[PDB]
Order: sequence, then structure tokens, then C-alpha cells
Amino acid sequence: XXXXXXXXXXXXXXXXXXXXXXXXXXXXXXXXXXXXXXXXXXXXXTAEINCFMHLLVQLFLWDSKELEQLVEFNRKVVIPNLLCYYNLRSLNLINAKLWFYIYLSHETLARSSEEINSDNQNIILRSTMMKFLKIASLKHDNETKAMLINLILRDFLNNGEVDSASDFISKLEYPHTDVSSSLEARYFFYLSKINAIQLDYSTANEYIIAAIRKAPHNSKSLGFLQQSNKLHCCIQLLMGDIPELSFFHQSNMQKSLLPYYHLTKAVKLGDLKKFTSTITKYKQLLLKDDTYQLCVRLRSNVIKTGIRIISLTYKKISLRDICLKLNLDSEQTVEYMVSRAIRDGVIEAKINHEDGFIETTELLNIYDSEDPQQVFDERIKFANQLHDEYLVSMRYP
Amino acid sequence: NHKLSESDKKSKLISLYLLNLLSQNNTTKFHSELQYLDKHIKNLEDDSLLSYPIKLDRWLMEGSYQKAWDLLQSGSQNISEFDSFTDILKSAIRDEIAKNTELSYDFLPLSNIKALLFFNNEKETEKFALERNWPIVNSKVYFNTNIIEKAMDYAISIEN
Amino acid sequence: ELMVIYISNLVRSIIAFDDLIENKIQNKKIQEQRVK
Amino acid sequence: VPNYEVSEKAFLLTQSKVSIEQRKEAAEFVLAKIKEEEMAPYYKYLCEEYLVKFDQELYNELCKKNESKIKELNEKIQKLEEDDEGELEQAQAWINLGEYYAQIGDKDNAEKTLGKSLSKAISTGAKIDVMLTIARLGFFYNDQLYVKEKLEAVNSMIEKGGDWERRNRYKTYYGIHCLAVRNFKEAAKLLVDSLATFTSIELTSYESIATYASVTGLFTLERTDLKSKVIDSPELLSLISTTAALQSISSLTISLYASDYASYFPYLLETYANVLIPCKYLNRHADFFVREMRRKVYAQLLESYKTLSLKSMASAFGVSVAFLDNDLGKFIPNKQLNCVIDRVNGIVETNRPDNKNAQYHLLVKQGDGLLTKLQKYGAAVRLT
Amino acid sequence: EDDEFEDFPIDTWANNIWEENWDDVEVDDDFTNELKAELDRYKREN
Repeated sequence: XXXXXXXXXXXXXXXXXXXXXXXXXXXXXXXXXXXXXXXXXXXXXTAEINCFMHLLVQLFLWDSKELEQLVEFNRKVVIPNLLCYYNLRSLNLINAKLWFYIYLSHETLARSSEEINSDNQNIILRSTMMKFLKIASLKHDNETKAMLINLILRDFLNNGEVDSASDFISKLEYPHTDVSSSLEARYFFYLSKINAIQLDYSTANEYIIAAIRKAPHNSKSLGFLQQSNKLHCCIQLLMGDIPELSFFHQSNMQKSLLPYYHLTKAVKLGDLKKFTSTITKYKQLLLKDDTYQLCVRLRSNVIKTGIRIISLTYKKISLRDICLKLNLDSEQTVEYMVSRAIRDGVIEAKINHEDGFIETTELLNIYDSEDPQQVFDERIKFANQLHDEYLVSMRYP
Repeated sequence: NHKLSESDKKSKLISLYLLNLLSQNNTTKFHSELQYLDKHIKNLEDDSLLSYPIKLDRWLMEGSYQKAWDLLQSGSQNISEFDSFTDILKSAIRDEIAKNTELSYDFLPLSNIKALLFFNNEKETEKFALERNWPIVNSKVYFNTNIIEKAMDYAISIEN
Repeated sequence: ELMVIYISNLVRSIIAFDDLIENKIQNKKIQEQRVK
Repeated sequence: VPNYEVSEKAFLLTQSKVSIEQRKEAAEFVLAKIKEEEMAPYYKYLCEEYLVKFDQELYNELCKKNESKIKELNEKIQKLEEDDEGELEQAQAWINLGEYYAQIGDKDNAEKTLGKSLSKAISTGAKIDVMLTIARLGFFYNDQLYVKEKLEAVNSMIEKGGDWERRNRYKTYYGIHCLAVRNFKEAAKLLVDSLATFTSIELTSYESIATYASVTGLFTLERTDLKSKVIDSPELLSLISTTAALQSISSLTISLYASDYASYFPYLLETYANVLIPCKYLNRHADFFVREMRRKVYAQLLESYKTLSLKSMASAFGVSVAFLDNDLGKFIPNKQLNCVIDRVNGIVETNRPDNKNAQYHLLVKQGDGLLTKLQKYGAAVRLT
Repeated sequence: EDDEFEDFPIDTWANNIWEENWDDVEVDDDFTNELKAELDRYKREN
């Protein structure tokens, strides 16, 4: 019967990259399974396929929705099994699918109940994963390395530890060359994220952008894109660059981005109270991911916007009125906030204190003079070495 | 645990630690710590004592200092040796305003500088301004290639 | 004049950038083929 | 055909803030053309839309007689496919079949019937004009895509050949379609030249399409080409009081072109109520229109001033300052308007790119905006 | 080259042809109504 495929899959046991191909259909090889079909392996018995059939056990259970003996299985079985696979080199590639599930249910298990047995257990877990993270690191199997790394990163962020994961990266070198683009984007995802929480944005949008590029699409790969982009909007927003509407209308994902689509409406307008109200509105929704405490940083940005708009639309304004448009209590509050905005290269103004009105700087003629010469000159040179550079990297033909 | 995590030296100590991180101007580590403490304290009610460092951070993030300074006056209720940190943070704020106001506007009456920098003293002002190198006028402070060449330059850049 | 000089320079720059695109794409497909 | 008027009156009943009288007499006008049109796919469709009265007896009867005639035409056909010379003719009886679906206003049915009806050897007016009708159902139900595809079809049928006398009614279709979306910029030339020749029995009355070409005209036309192509109207002059709109909207446009500021807003509100919101095509776009039509005047008022004082403007338009300031604040930061305000003195000065100075600064800014982009992507492709 | 992403579940929920500028969806609807009160309010006073 259908077990022929399981035997046909064993016909993939010849050598080397076949396993790769062997995995591909094996991705969908789990469509049909039965406990009596389990007896197939009972009649089938080799170890190099023993671990694999254990994969089939995990896949069987997790899909069958029973997680108890899946993790229980992970321990009692995988540990004996784990020792045998260490000797093998090919097995490391196979185990990655294994590890991918191992952590999973355990993580998923945490959503059943709270116990410190889960703590000690997962301390053991991470400990192991770092152990043969080093072991495999010396064994030079790119794929299983990258996978494992991803799993422990995801552990740090199921935890609250960004730093430990960060300094962890500091001592990491990533198995760059030979990867699975999906794992690559899981990396770039987590990377961009933690790199953001630490308040460095300008490198986060990078790694998340790559998490958009390197990610596959299909119909299944959605949730990763949905989730990521739910982050990408946040970074784009914090950095001070409003995203365009079409970014909010793309695919099914547009139903999820809605709170962010209610943030930019709050942000672009620069109206604080509306913002805050919205944050209270969608808060719980924003907590199911951790984008929340990112978003609550925007209270700075929103006000920056408020000031910049009040500047572009007025040459000079009595402090009274700015304080009215921004709802704030006191003028004294204002000139702290505006004095701040100026230093950041936003307004380009000065402030008249004794009359208390902002005055924004003008263009002051001067075209008939030589200043345009200097300016154009700088711009010119800075165009040259662009041309230069683009011809120095050009050398390759 | 209920037994292991109790000691109120926690409640004061953590807050002390966060505040340390602010004192050192390490923002990265600070927010990282926020994210840390969040999942643990997630039972969190407002921020009970811990609002002192948090709130203390948010207000200077937004840029409204007066509330922040007010918090500096409000640490005395729970007071501990972070007063030293206070004297840190206090200075850590004033330069800001200074470093703000340098670009804000060139012209201030001395009483107004006292108003901004939260001095209780008139002379501490010009102490600070000298330390800031600000030339002071009687209560009132002030805060402040030929074309041929260019052508040949463009050429020689072109004909390489 | 310095204007026209300048925006012209922009035009060269963007062109050159294009030709980089042609190299990089070219080496990508060649080095691709060198596999087999 | 369908006669459209039913649809416009229906929409009239939908809208809340139309005058309730026009809502009534519109409604019984509709119903009156349910009776004589023996027509039911509305009665449930419309009654549904009202819901967004219903008497199913009447419904039943209408359905019954409909069954009678659809039966009959189908049967006649059944006589005709046996008839060999009726090749051109069986298609014609079909045209009366799916056409009858148009009287019966059933979309899919006339659709299929005419689609298959293209098969028979027929005139360009059939394979083409019949398509035009097929889409005209599209205009009827307010499905703009269902139109879009079909104007692509007819587009092809024309692109190979056919009469320009068909291309004109074509361009009227595709034009009023363009208006059915935000795109006026096309409807400008399309409609405004549809005045030279117009086919009403296709869809709508000549004064309707007058209001359209005049609205789009007002909206995208330049000041000298407004005077040229619209204020000077071999046609619109021949109409004027002809409807309840063209006198209003023209009373707006003249108040623009001629610089009557006190009167502009009142006529603006008028047309908002009288022409825009009743139009089934325009109502969707109502706000996008008025927002624009504010800007133009503000624009046009400043263009001759390098400085002018608010109370001068507010006085002109006849609003208070604070509200006027509040309005300009919408446009200015979007750089849709070249003004900038000084509230301290209540003054308004205009920075717009004319004097070489301005066209210098603006160029510097745009240039740097291009650089930083170029460099940015530059490093990326460098390192890749 | 296919993996399940079972770790990222697709969001579970508790339940305009023209491209838009934002100010399209500003759609604050105010002006039509605010205006009339502004006009007449003014000219009653003058």
C-alpha cells in the first residue's frame, strides 16, 4: 500500500544530496499516516533511517495534535537516538527537521500551563543546543547549525533576553554559504528584531527587508510575511519614514496590519491624544506580539511630526498657539520641546523668547552671489566619486 | 516562586539598576532590560516603585524635562543613595538643555537661564556658562577656492 | 552654467550605476553557469 | 436598454441627505417603471439595496409574464436555427433575447446570450455595438471592472476596424467610466470633446453628460483653456437653464473665472448638493472634488500677491479668519499650495517657484533628494 | 525547497480601484457641513 512510498523514500538512501531531494517530497510525505502503518516500521526492522522514522513519529503526533508523548518522546527517545546521530555526518542534516519540531512543541507546551519544571527543562534544553551547537560548529554542517542557532535565538526572545542573544551573536559566525532561504529569513528576522529593540533602527530595516526578500511565498509561507511586515511597519515608522498605503494593501495580510494602519493615521497627523487613544484601543491586540513596546516609543516621533507640521505651515507663531495645537499644558513645556526639535535638524528655526514666538528661517536671496557656486561644487564632487566608485566595482569583465 | 523572589530589596534594587543604566547613558541596555523585566513582572501593576526610572526615561525621551526634574524631586519619598545618581542625572540633563539652547536662540536674560536650567542661584548660572564658554553681556548671553580651480578639477576628474 | 554641469553629472552618475547593474547581473549569470 | 433613469432614481432613494421630495417622486418614478417594465431582478435587488416596500405577489406576476416572453423568444429561436438563411437573423432574434434580459435587467443572462450571439456572421455594429450594450449593463449595475474588461473587448474590436461613429459612443462610454473612478484627467478631453457629438439613447440625457463634461472641465482645465473650451461653449450655452445643475455649476465656474470671491463658496455648496451627490457616478467622489475646488481658489487668489493679509482673504470669501487659517492649514504642509502663513501679523506670503532664486533652492533640495537615494541603493548593489 | 513554518501560525482572529493618497482616506467630511455654519454665522454679524 502507501508504505511503498516509505520504501520508495528509502530508495533515496543511496548517497549525499539525494537526502536533500528526499526531504522535499518528504515535506509532503506526511499527508497520510496510520498507527497500523506504524507497524510498517515494525516489519521494516538501519539506524540512519531509525532517526528518520522517529521524524515520522513526531510528524505523526504533532500533526495528530497530541503533544504530550511528543516531547516526552523527544526526551526518552531522542536522547538515546541523539547519541547515535552524533557519529553520523549526514544525520545532522536530517535532525534539523527534528530539532525544528523538538523545541516547537516544548515552546507550544508552555502555552498549556506554567511550571518551573518547564524552566529547568528548558535550561537543560538550551544548554544542550549550545553544546552540540559547538559540536556541529566544529563538524561544519551549515544547515543544522543555522537551524539550531535560530531555535535558541527564538528561545531568548520567548524569554526577555535581548542582550544575552546579542552578545551571543557577537561571538557567532553564521553558516552563510549553504542555507535554506527560509531559515535564512528566520535568522534575518530575529536579527533585525533584537537589533531594533536595542534602539538601533537603521540596521534593523535591513535585516527585515532581507527577511522579506529571502523568504519564500507559496500559500503556506504567509504567516512569516504577515508577522515580519507587522514588524516592518513598526521600524519604518519609528525611523521616521511613513510607509505608503499600498504597503497596507497587499494580500490577506492587510487585515492584520490594521492597527498599524491606525497608527500612521495617528502619526502623520501628529495628534497625540488620538494616538494614545488608539494605543489603548488596540493594545491587547498589539501584545500578542512584542511590537507593542516598540510602538509606545513613537510618542517622541508623533510630537516631532506635530512640530514639523506646525513649522511648515507657519512662518512665526506665538508659543501660546503651538501649545494649543499640541494640547500641552504650558508654554514652558513647549520651548523645551521645540528647542529640542531644532537641535535635531528638524525645524531650522529660532525662537523669540521675550515675545515667545517661533520664527522659521528663510531663503534670504543670495542667488546673485557666489554661494550657489560653492554649493553646486560640493554636490558636483559628490556626484563624481559616485561615478568613480561605480566604475571601480565595474572592473569585472 | 513566592518564597524565592520576595525581598523588597528587589523592588528598590531593580529600580536602582535601571536608574544606573540611565546614569551611564546606556540606552540600549536599558530598553533591553525593559523587555527583559516585562515577561517576568508581567503581573505588573502600573509601575509601582519602578515608574521612577521608567517614567524618568520616557519624559526625557519625549523631550519634556520639567516633569523629569519633578521626578528628581520625587525620589526623596523613597529616598536612597541614588541622590548621587540624581546629581549625576541632574547634570546629565542640564547640558542637554544647554546643548539644546545653544542652537535654540542666541539671546537670553540671566533670569531666564536660571529659569531653564533649574538653578536656585544667580551666580551658578555664569559659573555654568563660563564652564560652557558662553560670552556674557550684563545678564544677557550670546551663543555664538577659486572658480578656475573648480573647472580644472571637474576636467581632470573627467579625463582620468 | 554650474547648474547644467551639475545635473549633467547626475545623469552620468545614474548611467554608471546602471552599468554596474549590468555587470553584477552579468557576473551572477556567468558564475552561475560555471557551476555546470 | 436598460432605461437608465430607473437607476439614477434608485440611487437617489439610497442617499440620505437628498431632499426627501426628490426621494419620493424619484421612488414612485422607479416603481412606475417596475410596472411597465414587468421587471423583477430589481425588485429583490433594489429592495435589498433599500435595506442596506417588498410585495412578493407583484414580484411573482412580473416573473410569470417574464417567463412567458423569454419562453416565446427562445421558441422563435428554436424555429430559426432550423432556418438556414437566418444566420444573420437568428443572431438578431438572440439580440432581442439578451436584450430582453436587459429589459428584464438580468446581467449574466444577456451576457451569455450576446456573447454566444457574436458567433453568427454579423455587422460591426453587432459584434461591437452589442458589446457596448453588454458593458452598458456594467454602467447600470455599478460594476466598474465588469465594464473595464468589456471596454477592452470593444477596444480590440475597434483597434482592428469599425466606424468612428462607433468610436465616438465608445469614447463616451470609456470617458464616463474614467469619471466613475478618480481619474478626471482623462475624462477632461474625453467628455469635453464628446460634446461635439453625443448618443443619448446609449445611456443618459444630453444635459447629464453636459454636467459631467462641465464638472470635469472645471476640475482639471487650466485658466486659459477653461475660458477656451468651456466658458466658451457652442454647446453649454445652448443648454444653460436646461437643467437644475448647469445653471448652478456654471454659476460656479463663472464665479471662478471672473474672480468673484464673495460668491464662490455659496455656489460651491450649491453644486455639492444639487449636482454632485445626486450623480451616481460623482457622489462617490464628492469630497475629492470639493477639497480640490477649495485649493484652486486659494491658489488663484494668491497668485497675484507676494503678500496679503488674512482679513483681506476672509473678508473676500466671507468667513472668519480662524476658520480660514484652519482651512489653509490642510493644503500648505502637503506642498499642494505655495503659500505660507504668519499668524503673529495675520499675514500670508507666497513662496512659489518663479524668481530664479526659488527655482534654485527647490532644485538643490530635489537634487540632494535624488542623491541620497542613489548612494543608498548604490552601496547595496556594491556589496552584493 | 518547502518548509512548513509551523512556528509562525497565520494570524487567528476573534472576528477603491484608484490608488489613494492618504488625504483621500483623511476623508474628514467636515468642510461641507462646517462651512455653511461659518458663512451664515459670519454674515449674520455684518
